[PDB]
Amino acid sequence: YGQKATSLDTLNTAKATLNNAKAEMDVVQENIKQAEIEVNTAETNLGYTKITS
Amino acid sequence: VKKGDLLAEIDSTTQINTLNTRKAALASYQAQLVARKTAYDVALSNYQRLSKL
Repeated sequence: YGQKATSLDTLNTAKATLNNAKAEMDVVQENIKQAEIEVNTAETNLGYTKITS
Repeated sequence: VKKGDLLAEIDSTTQINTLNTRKAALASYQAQLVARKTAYDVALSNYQRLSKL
């Protein structure tokens, strides 16, 4: 964009459509979490396999 | 009649009219130079950059 032309309208694509990419990846982190979590709790509702004394 | 002196005259008309003609031609050809040069300016500063990038 320092090369005079490349209209801001196509830099702005890149800016906001970088942050959207980045953030749409964060969402899939928090989802990775929630799935790891709810899976450990889904084996911790499987504590009950001897009913330990 | 001292060398190179005032002697005669004819109808110089046809000949000056065509002189004026041929100086109009030119007078437009320079006015082509105007544009057929700035077109190259717009396409020198377009290219010298686009190639660097």
